[PDB]
Amino acid sequence: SSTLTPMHLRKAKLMFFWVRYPSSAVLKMYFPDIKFNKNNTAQLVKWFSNFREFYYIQMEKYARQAVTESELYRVLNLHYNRNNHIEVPQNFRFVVESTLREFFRAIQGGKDTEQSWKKSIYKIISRMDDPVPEYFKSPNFLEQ
DNA sequence: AGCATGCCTG
DNA sequence: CAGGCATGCT
Repeated sequence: SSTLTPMHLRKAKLMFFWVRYPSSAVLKMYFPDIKFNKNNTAQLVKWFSNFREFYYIQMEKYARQAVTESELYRVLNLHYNRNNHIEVPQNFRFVVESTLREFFRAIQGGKDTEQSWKKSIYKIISRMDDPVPEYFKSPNFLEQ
């Protein structure tokens, strides 16, 4: 297969539970069924850029509504795991907290007025990827 | 140019 | 999510 099928995406979204900034080097490894090339690679990578934005958009929101002043998972889980195909790995539940803690810190400190202030947060989150489970390489995984 | 990042759009 | 565009390095 040379093209990313709609399952490849359903799959990619799941991986996001373990990795926010996967290296293209690693992405390939988890898609042995795909013969990459400038395009599909660019595309797969774009997917994650997209997964990240939605994610941070959600983080900054919850963080802000909180400052002023859970089910937020329904949101995140709906977005990346629509049919609850797998169980949300605990690491993810911690990455989330880490992320929310950072935004809350930044916002509450008004340090959110500076341009590209989210950047700091990003560098921090980028070191939190975890190794994506081995069975994600399994041809049989894509099925189910 | 030719491929990668990133922001931001619809 | 895919398109566009501005950008930065080669």
